[PDB]
Amino acid sequence: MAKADKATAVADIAEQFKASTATVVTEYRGLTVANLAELRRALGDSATYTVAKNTLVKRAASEAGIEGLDELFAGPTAIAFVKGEAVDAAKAIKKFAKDNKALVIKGGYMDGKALSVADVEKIADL
Amino acid sequence: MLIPRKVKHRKQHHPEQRGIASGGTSVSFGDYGIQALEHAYITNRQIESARIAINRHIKRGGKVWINIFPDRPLTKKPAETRMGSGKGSPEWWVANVKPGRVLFELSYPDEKTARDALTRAIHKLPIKARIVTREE
Amino acid sequence: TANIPNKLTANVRTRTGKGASRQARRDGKVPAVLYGHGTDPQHLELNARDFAAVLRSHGTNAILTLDIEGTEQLALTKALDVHPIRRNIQHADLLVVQRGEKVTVEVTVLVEGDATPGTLVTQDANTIEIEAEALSIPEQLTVSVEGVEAGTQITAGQISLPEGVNLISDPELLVVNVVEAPSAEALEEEGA
Amino acid sequence: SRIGKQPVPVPSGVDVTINGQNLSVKGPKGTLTLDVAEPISVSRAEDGAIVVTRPDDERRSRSLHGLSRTLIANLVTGVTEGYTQKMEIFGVGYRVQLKGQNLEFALGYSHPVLIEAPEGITFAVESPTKFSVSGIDKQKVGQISAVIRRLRRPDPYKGKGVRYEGEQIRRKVGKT
Amino acid sequence: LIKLQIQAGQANPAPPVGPALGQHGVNIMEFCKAYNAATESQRGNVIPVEITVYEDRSFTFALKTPPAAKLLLKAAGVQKGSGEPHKTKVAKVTWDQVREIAETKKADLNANDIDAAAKIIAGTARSMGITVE
Amino acid sequence: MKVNPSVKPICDKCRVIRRHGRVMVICSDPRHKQRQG
RNA sequence: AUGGUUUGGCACCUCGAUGUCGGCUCGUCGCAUCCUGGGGCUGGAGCAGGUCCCAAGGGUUGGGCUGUUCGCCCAUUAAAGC
RNA sequence: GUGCAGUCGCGAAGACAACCAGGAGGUUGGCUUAGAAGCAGCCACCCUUGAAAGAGUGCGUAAUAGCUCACUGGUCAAGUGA
Repeated sequence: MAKADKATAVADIAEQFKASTATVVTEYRGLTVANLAELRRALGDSATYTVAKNTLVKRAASEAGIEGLDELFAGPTAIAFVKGEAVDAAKAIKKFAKDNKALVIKGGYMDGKALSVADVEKIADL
Repeated sequence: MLIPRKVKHRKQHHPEQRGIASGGTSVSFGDYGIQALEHAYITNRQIESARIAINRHIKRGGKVWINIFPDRPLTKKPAETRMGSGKGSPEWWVANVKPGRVLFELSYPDEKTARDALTRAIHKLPIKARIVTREE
Repeated sequence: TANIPNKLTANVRTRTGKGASRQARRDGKVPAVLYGHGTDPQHLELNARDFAAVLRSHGTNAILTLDIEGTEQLALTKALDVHPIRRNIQHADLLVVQRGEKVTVEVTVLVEGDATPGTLVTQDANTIEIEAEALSIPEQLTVSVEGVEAGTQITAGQISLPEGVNLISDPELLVVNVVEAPSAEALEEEGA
Repeated sequence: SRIGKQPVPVPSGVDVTINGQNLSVKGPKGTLTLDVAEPISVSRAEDGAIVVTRPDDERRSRSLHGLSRTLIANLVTGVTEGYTQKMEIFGVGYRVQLKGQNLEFALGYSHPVLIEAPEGITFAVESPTKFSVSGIDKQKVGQISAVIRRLRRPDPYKGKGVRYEGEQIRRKVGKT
Repeated sequence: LIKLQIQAGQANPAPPVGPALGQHGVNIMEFCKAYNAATESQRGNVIPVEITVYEDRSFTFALKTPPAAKLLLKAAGVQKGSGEPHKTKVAKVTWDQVREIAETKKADLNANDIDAAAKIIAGTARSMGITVE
Repeated sequence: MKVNPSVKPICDKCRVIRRHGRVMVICSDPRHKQRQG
């Protein structure tokens, strides 16, 4: 991963996020690619599921209001963008979480605010 | 086993081993080459054993160029003979090699196999040699 | 292709000869001479490390702007003398050139691409002749071999050259030759 | 170096006495003595820990630094926790029963073998085919555990003999 | 778990379908007949199988789409693929044949749309040297 | 334990070390284990 | 490449003399080890091997044939070393 | 093994070792053979989910199974490779 590649990865993540209404932070340690592929299938219809480096997102977060998620990057980082709709992936990630239980939703971000595990679960229902 | 088809004189003085090579010091045909570093008569068989060694490792692809040709004969008197009574009959053909001379040149797609193959050829030559590529 | 001259500092030589030149090399300086259309041979000593650095980056045909005792002269590396074993630079010939002058020099050729699987690519000629303006000299030329099949000869005339560049060498030179890959039956035959 | 550049934490119950290059540590499990090399200076931080320092950066100081630090941590850990090496025996008719401070092995020899416990080491047998050896010195614990391991020649075919619990021994197949 | 490919018209015990799963300790006679019923409903192509086994030696088998190489071989009419791919080419294939195979593989592939599935079959066709058109 | 003037890392797990001024090769596989002498 | 024992090359000491092959008697030294002693690896299950490393303390048979060294053969032996 | 010097690669966008997780679908790629499934051998050496997964660096199996690795992300905290 060259320095130019590291920089352009920030730009694409920022470009992806800018049109993304909300973000969800989740933990993926211990999930096979096949099951991850089903989550990609459960999310790729409308949303976008990604895993990126902690500091790569950090620089890709200083632009917009995801500067407030710096404390949610401690540990494995899996981020879900919702370019289509708002809560569609929120149900899917919780349902996938209940299916595997090796996944922990670290937190979420929507409309300029950061929320905890219970709160994003509340917005998952709403 | 390379020998000249015919030679004007069959018994010759021993080629002298002084100096360093003036011509043929740079790889011209292939992409890698073996450069000598010490003076020694590279005989007829050593070339054959080395050339076979290159072909075995590179298998199918690639081409090998042998810039050294053994056309200088060497003689030996028949075994169990006192000295005198003329010069012995020619026995083996050698090619005089000076430091800087490029013996073999090998062309192959990937570098790693090509360098390994040329390394095996070096172990079949009496001289200390090094592998040299084409660019500066 | 317009390139910026490389700056070097050169000083004249008090004593010339194999005694002095050997000592100068031992000091890390490479003796050189400078002649040109001005008809004025000058004996200079360049620093070996910086001269090596210029050549490594800008190729063997590097355009120079020497500083000979406070005077700036534009010079071109006509030729070099590399010891066969030590691979040093024993001596360099520098030719003065004015901007806008046609100079005939040799540039290298690189083959870039991916040949067909059943193909061995052979480069017969390393360098080709070129006439170009002193500052418009290309550092190297490229030849592309992708999807080429059978025995196809890429001759000198087929190469594409930058604007203002002429092919002094005749086009008939066969710079690149592509042939069918030899088989183990063919390898164990030649040389016997 | 990196190992030597890490201060040695001393828990509250552990006493540390320094006399120049001589070091002695006293704790609940017993008393130990150590000496450090000339190039390294050993001093005590007022926090209650151990710090080792090397003056220069040649082989001797760099190599001795990592050793000297990790020698103390083993010294301090021995007098607070101690070291217990767990073993287990494989084979048919292979028995172990303890006699006093000595340990006896029935390894299929025509006679039974007996091992005496030196000072500062104790043997505690749990089952006939599983036991343990405990002591203060990591080297002495590992040393006697080595000698016990040499009682029977390695057996790649059936695996009979003494073993460590986590040990994985290679096995081949005796067919013909 | 164990992976095997068994021809549609036969389910006899064989060293490929014997000690391969016999060493795991699973019943064989039941497996041959149950697989036979499904593969003779198809009756057409050799069907890969993946036997999923639990700790109680109970086994659940997975029956998926036929191999792409065998699908392409039968879609081309040739019996054996090219032994020298991309230099000597046995047969020619059309896009509609590729797409129907890709649609067949779509239930077995990790692709998203038919276009991605078609390229996957195109990659498989290149593997044994079947030119695509 | 092969004793040869030339010792090389036969396999990838093989490690080249030096004990008491003599070069060895230590590997998990005992066949690969050799020593310069 | 080692060794200098084999067949040679050289002709330097000895032709106003350095007795030359086998056998006997008597030894002494080297280790490039035949047995005995200690190990590694084995396509080492056990018995028995194969190869390599260390080791020179002791031991290393009697006969048929030939002037024989050498060799083949008969009986043993832990071994019938160079 | 070490002393000196010079290039080049990576590195606080946390380099290297270690520790945690993942290392996939087509697929047992074609030919080849009893077999040959990434791991006798030959040909090509792709596409897809994607962070990253090679027509697979090794071990293991008759062939599968299995252990791995290449490679990716997480903790760590200044250097680490040729």
